[PDB]
Amino acid sequence: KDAWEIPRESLRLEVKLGQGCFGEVWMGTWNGTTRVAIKTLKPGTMSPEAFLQEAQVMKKLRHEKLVQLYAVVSEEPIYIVTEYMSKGSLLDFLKGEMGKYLRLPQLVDMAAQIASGMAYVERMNYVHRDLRAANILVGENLVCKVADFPIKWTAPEAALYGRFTIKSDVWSFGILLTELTTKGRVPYPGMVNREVLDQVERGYRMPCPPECPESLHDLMCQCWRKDPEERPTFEYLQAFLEDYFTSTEPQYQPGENL
Amino acid sequence: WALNMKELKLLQTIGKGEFGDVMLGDYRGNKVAVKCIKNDATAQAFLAEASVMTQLRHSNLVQLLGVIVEEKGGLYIVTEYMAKGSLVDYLRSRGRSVLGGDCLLKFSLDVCEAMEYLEGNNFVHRDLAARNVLVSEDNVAKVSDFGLTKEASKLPVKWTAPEALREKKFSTKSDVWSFGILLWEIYSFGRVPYPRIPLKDVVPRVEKGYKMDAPDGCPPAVYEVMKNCWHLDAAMRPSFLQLREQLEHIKTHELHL
Repeated sequence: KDAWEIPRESLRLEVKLGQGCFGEVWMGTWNGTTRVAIKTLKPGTMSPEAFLQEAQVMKKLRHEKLVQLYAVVSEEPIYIVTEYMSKGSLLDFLKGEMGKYLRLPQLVDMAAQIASGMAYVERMNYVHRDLRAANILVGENLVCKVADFPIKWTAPEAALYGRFTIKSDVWSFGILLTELTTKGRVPYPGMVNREVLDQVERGYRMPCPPECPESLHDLMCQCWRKDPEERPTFEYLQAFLEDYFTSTEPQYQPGENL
Repeated sequence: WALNMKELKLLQTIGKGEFGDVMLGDYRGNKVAVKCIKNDATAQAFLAEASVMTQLRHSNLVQLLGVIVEEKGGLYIVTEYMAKGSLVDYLRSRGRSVLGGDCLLKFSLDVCEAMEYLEGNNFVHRDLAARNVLVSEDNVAKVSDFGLTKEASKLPVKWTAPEALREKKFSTKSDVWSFGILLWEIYSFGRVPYPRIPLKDVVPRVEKGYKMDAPDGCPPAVYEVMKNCWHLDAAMRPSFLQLREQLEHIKTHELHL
């Protein structure tokens, strides 16, 4: 193994964040200090080679807005140690106490960050395949880093024919824009999956959420173009969201909610 | 140049803009573009655009196919269909990972030749921008939207030269300025001009000598063409022929790769 490799006494599993089917996840300490997230595999679910794929990649990929792998422990029991993100998923954060205080300048900024990361993903010819708020992590200063069956966030061509591409990732970005803009809500409210597949296929598209400026929705519709070669790149997305309040809506006034 | 409405079937709306609408259509079996002009009560904007188009013939200018006048009042300009949409979108969609340097320079030369042709026929476009440049099925960029086209004499501020917004007369030199802006759009892959500045600062900053930064990964020589287009003293700006020659000098020595 690599010199990514650490002694499994340097780790110090402290507070249990959450759980799930594929092992659990903890806050903690590596070596002396350093806050850390500590992901683990349950010997029971998937093999060593399975849950050590997201280290094959998480090693090669370093970017400001992808959550950074710090070090692994390969021989089971497994422990992936990464950087700590201290407000939990985007969904919780937004959907929780602070959520209600965020307005459009803040959510647009978060979104510009996510796209900065999905544009580094882009440049490297990688493909995420499950881009949604639940898989974004948040930290101090409203920072947001990418890292780690969702039909409602997944592009038609992937949902049906299994063609995942960075453009099919852009589709979810647009769905993720609905998440930021309604502060946590499932897309396509009061629809089960068969309607979402049914209706997007007949051409339906989520409207403009409450108070959401119409320049935002246009760019969601740009992400939701049927023909995937047309949806804009994360590099376009990123810049648009970076300049939103000067180039697109420089006469924006804060409302009830956004 | 007269066409018959009975042979035109309006299929779908390609774009609903502020000064007109464009629809994909079928005329005598072939896909075609149909445009109508808004806020034109006397139809003189319509007449002016159609007329000038009957006088333009260059391989890099969207070609007029004909005119349709229904006595009821529906006025349309039928144009060749450009399958790849505006240059702006084409750039944004495919982006950096697809469009090589040759492609970008090739687009610049396409537009530049169209412009050299217009200057050579004493016309001023006054509305040159990546949005107004369309791409055909086999990647040929062509200037379009000749509404504001008139012989050497509202204008989009972010694309218009300072003297043009201020002076009542427009000239090829303002067009050259717009070309400069457009190139920036090209090498920026559709990004919008003056990214981190309020639309109310542009002209004053610009006149105070501001100039956008060379885009990411932009060839220094290409950026110098842009800059050369942005001189504050219009007369010092290059001719479109001089622009073509320099873009060709760049291509010839592969200063863009």
